[PDB]
Amino acid sequence: ADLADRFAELERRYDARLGVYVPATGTTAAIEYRADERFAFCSTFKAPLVAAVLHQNPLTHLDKLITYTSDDIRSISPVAQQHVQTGMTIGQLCDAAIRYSDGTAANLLLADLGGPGGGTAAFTGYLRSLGDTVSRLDAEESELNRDPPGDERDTTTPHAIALVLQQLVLGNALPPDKRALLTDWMARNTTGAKRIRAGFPADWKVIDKTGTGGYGRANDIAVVWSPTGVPYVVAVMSDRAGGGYDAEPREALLAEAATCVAGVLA
Repeated sequence: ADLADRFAELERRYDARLGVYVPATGTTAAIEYRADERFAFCSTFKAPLVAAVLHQNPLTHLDKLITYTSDDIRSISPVAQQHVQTGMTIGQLCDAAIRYSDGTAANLLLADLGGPGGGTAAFTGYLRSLGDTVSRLDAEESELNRDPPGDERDTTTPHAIALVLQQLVLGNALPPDKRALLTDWMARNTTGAKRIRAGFPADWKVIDKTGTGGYGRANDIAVVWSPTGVPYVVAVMSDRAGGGYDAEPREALLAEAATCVAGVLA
């Protein structure tokens, strides 16, 4: 059989474009479907963003209090908009940016990295340092990404983001103490239950970071561990460019793609 045929059937059933990459391992072949096509990051960048902040600072930095105002609340910010009067530490911002996909938290972390484009250049440079020549972040988050499909800004590929996540969570891009923080925040994400997690059996561990936007955009990037403790990186991206800027994102597409992947890996 050919797994690519089954992904193609998902595209036709959901009226969508689907991108998948699972890196090869010591025991398995790579899974790749539109893996070198660009898809919007949406909030999936927030996981490597936290890595960038961890990489460039001692862990004492997580205690630094960041203050901000109600006028700094941009895009969907479930945590930050409750803490305007207190502020939030860098560690709390990392937590919110991953686990609640918090936009303001991410924008404050980008500012913490520094420089032109409100930290977006610095973030892209971090990805370049991990061997990613493809991905780019170009703007702070002011809304969920509903920019036209033709705009390359704020895009990655399943292949590129998967290999970034591989190095961050499973490789040696971060020292163990920093790696643990990233892993735990993704492990306790609150936004991903209906995506990759929904396609893997309950005895597999799943850690993830979602993204969702206009033009039917729905993404999930994950690391999964089998019931015997073998890890795999799974990146699934999707959009519906022909359905208009307000095309509905389909979490179920990601869940079914992940089920297809689990069938290969189990």
